Amino acid sequence: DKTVKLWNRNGQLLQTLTGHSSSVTGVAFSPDGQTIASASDDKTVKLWNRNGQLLQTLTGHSSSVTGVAFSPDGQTIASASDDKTVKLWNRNGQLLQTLTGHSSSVTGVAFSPDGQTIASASDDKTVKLWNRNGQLLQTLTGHSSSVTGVAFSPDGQTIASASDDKTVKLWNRNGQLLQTLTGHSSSVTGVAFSPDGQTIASASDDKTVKLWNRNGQLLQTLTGHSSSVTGVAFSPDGQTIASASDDKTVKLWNRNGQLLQTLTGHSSSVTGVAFSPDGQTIASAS
Repeated sequence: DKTVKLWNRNGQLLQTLTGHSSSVTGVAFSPDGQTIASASDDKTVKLWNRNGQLLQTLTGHSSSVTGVAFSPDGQTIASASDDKTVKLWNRNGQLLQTLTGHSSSVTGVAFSPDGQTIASASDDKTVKLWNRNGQLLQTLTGHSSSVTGVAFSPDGQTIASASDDKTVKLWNRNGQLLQTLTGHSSSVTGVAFSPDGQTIASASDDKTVKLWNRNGQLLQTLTGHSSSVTGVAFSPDGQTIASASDDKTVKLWNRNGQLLQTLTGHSSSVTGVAFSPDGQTIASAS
């Protein structure tokens, strides 16, 4: 619906961020909690303040931007694009690096917890790992279809990837495949680690979030969305799970799988969700 919405944990809408000229595909909070970054099919990243207003527009990608992330220190923004690149930007919106190496669209991006490695997911079926000088360090091969999302474990030693092959895969930094999470019945659209590292959450077009242990065994299936689930996130305290869906909602769930809230207000599909660092604000992209 071309907006980002900001909500509290009780379901109350706080702000609507208007200005993108096409779909918003992803959202992230800065580590100080004051700035929100959004990615859009209009080929831009926008930076917004939590009071609801646009600060900056980062132009430069030549196709849709599919995801955005902040470094742990807040000083670098990473964006993924169908132009086959990841771009790294400073907080002035100046372009620092373009990471080239993927041979098709880049669908997601994440920073390692130490801020020194970037992971990218691509339709070329790979995850690539990079440093902040744009140098390619490793390619993770094994998915049999497009990779849709990527995340680092809190200790930084395990990478999780989501794929249209219906799996999540877990890897080390040397590119070794460690575990495959098999169980979704359609494409997996996103993956996240709990802050203690002991639960993995995955989102799927099968309309569920699944929760798994670190051996890749299914622990719970969260049912309730009425269309594809497009993203998932854990709150910083680990006590709340957020899911985004083509049913136009975000749902909030406790760790026991109980539905806590549905965030209703977007007028089209929700494509991503994020928690503020204090865990009290949720951002949704649509």
